[PDB]
Amino acid sequence: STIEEQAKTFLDKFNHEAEDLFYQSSLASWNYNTNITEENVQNMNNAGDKWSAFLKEQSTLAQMYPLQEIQNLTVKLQLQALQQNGSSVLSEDKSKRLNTILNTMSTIYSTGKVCNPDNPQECLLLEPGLNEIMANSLDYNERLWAWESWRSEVGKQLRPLYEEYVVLKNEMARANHYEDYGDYWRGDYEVNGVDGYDYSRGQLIEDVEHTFEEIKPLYEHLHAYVRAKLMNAYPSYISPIGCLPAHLLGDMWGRFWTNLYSLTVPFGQKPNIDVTDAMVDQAWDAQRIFKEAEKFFVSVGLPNMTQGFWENSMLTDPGNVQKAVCHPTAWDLGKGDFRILMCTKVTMDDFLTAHHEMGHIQYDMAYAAQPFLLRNGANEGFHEAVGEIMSLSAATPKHLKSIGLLSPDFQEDNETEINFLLKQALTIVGTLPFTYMLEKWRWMVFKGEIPKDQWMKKWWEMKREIVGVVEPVPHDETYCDPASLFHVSNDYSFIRYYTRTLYQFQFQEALCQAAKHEGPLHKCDISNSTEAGQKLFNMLRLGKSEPWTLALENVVGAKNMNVRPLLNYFEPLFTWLKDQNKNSFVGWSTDWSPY
Amino acid sequence: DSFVIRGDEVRQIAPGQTGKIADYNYKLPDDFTGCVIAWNSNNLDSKVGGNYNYLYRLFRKSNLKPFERDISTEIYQAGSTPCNGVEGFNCYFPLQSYGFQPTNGVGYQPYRVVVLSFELLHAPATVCGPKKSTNLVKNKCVNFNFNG
Ligand SMILES: *[C@@H]1O[C@H](CO)[C@@H](O[C@@H]2O[C@H](CO)[C@@H](O)[C@H](O)[C@H]2NC(C)=O)[C@H](O)[C@H]1NC(C)=O
Ligand SMILES: *[C@@H]1O[C@H](CO)[C@@H](O[C@@H]2O[C@H](CO)[C@@H](O)[C@H](O)[C@H]2NC(C)=O)[C@H](O)[C@H]1NC(C)=O
Ligand SMILES: *[C@@H]1O[C@H](CO)[C@@H](O)[C@H](O)[C@H]1NC(C)=O
Ligand SMILES: *[C@@H]1O[C@H](CO)[C@@H](O)[C@H](O)[C@H]1NC(C)=O
Ligand SMILES: *[C@@H]1O[C@H](CO)[C@@H](O)[C@H](O)[C@H]1NC(C)=O
Ligand SMILES: *[C@@H]1O[C@H](CO)[C@@H](O)[C@H](O)[C@H]1NC(C)=O
Repeated sequence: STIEEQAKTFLDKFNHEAEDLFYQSSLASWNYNTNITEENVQNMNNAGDKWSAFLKEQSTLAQMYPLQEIQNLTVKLQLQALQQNGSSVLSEDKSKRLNTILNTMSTIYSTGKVCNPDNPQECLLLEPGLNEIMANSLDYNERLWAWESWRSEVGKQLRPLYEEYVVLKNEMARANHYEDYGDYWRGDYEVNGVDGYDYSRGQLIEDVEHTFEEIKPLYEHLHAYVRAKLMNAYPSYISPIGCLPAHLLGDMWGRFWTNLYSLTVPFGQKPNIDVTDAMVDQAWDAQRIFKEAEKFFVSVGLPNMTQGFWENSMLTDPGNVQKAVCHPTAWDLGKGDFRILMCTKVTMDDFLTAHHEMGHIQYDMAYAAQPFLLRNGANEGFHEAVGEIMSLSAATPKHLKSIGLLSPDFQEDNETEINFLLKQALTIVGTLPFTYMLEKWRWMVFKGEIPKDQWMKKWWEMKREIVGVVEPVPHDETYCDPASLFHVSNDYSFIRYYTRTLYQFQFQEALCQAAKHEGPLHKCDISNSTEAGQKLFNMLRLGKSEPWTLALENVVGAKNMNVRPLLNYFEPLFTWLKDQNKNSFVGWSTDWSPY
Repeated sequence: DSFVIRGDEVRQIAPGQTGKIADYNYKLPDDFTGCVIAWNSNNLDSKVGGNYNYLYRLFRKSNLKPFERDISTEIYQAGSTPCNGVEGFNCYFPLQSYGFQPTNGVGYQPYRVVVLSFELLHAPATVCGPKKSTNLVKNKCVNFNFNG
């Protein structure tokens, strides 16, 4: 008779119908990805349209239920997650215009070509040409030309599209009782109705700024070291006082500094830990890789894999007759079925990727004990963190020598340790200031603190002040440089990467402290630690039913994210960088420019 | 009592258990004397495209009594608004169909479960156990037992 009973009945009906509907949709998507043809695409499109129509109908039906009269936290969270009427509050014409803008931006970013000025008969594409030039090429002029072409041929075409997209998103957010679109994105981190575990929206920004201010010295030392190393390859291109150029960061946008490992290697006389030869001489295969991963996961304390996972997944390339996408993705069918789509080859990188995918599948099976609206992680960065902690624990030399890949007589030299720490730094922390700057710029452009005639101006100001990157040539208001990224041109959040970067180190420190292991954090192994496995499963079981702060306090002991694990993980690397930067000038100055 | 149930709810058919099936579909008494038998039937009750031939009562106004059937198809009135034999707001159908696909893992596969209920009354015992028989022996002092 009460509203709560009707809400529970509606939630049961939804968990009955939408479960099977999403299961059929995921089966269609799996048949399309594992078999590209003209019928699977139509089946997947029909399934997606039916699923979207069903979600719209269920949301319009649930909107007639008040949220203030519900006293159950689970029912309230499910109703809040179900009543998300984002793309339906605006007018039909405005919605069609926003969809057209999204589609044309996606087509411009994907189908974006640029031709050489001296060879008009052959043009260069993004993936084969631009990434190759920004990664494996060392010529200053070639990289500068490629960066300028990528920022001009695509950036200028997206200026009015982005100017209309930001306004449409702000209007949609104001229609959904939000302040701005950045506020709508931060609302995913908002949790209410629990005493002591509440988390506002500005508190997220405050915590991110505090963590960035605490991690600033390590990034400054790393940037100084990278600049000192790059001054050798570029004698008259980079100054020892100014910031690094934008097209000399090993990436099209300067996000990841992994490609700069060949130039910033601490000790080039000792090669990195590579077990590829030891893996190919022992007659390994993808099946053996997944078996060893399952053995590791069951030694940690997690259950085995389902029989369907072994009798239905495609762990190897089918061949040339059947076409499939070779992108590692974790598939959650919903009805107790879990598969992995990955063209797994014999490689240590593929080994870590398989461990990451198996950790994703383990998290899926862990939260599968909850309703459909709750079958998800506590936040948009928990899944990636749980995968990355396993990928890091599997890449330790102790685990490699215990499996059988690394020889037991191999000694642990500190030079290889410093090289591995520098690689991990360049691949993890190198994108944290860029992520923070991009997220703050998007938040301030959605809230309205940045005038329309100062977008790129303030963007470059922040990229030179906050980050150690300076633009080579001046770009006026027509070169929309920020819109040249995939996550910004396809309506995807970016703070999730910073959150998962914090969460992975927090989880690593927690599981290493619970494993009764002493020494460095990067050389910590949790393979035969059942206590850490149980403590992690206690958090993976909560899923989305409990707030993320409670899950954190259950897994690490704190209700707020901290950057101290990240600093403790690179403490020997921090000491080495401080010892190697005695004569170098730590920091950067915003007055220098390559103009 | 033979019926098909989902794998993740097999243990609900037991004395002193609750849930959705043990309350709205089939309930056993607390003093039930018998054996519960179940086996996997994924090779027969599952077909490609979805086997929607089996249904279950999801909504009901009250719990069922031990050994009681309910074949009613009345629309479950979940609210104060009277349902005029049609579905809608606070008007849901009580019977819902199962989704049986051959790619489902353990828990969602169909499990055929039968219930053998033993009843003892004042009537003479008609069903007993198979009485074993031994070989004969002659010219030896041996105890015997034929009928009584
Ligand atoms: C919200 O409703 C759920 C039911 O959907 C409650 O979960 C029940 O909790 C009790 C006590 O822990 C269990 O005995 C039941 O089996 C649970 N029902 C399930 C799992 O379906 C939950 O407790 C309610 N929330 C609050 C705060 O009372
Ligand atoms: C975790 O426990 C397993 C099982 O006890 C260990 O595997 C054994 O390691 C010893 C030491 O080299 C070998 O002699 C045994 O043959 C291994 N067992 C098997 C079945 O192969 C393992 O070393 C422990 N540590 C880790 C990190 O896995
Ligand atoms: C992939 O799809 C084609 C077209 O329907 C079909 O002929 C082929 O058998 C499929 N391959 C597999 C492995 O199912
Ligand atoms: C969207 O949902 C909110 C509550 O979640 C509601 O107030 C609003 O009216 C809905 N929009 C429309 C167009 O009905
Ligand atoms: C996983 O499988 C191994 C051997 O196949 C077995 O020893 C272990 O008990 C299993 N773990 C389970 C079922 O949780
Ligand atoms: C590595 O260890 C050796 C021997 O202990 C020492 O001489 C060397 O200075 C160490 N290097 C670093 C970077 O700590």
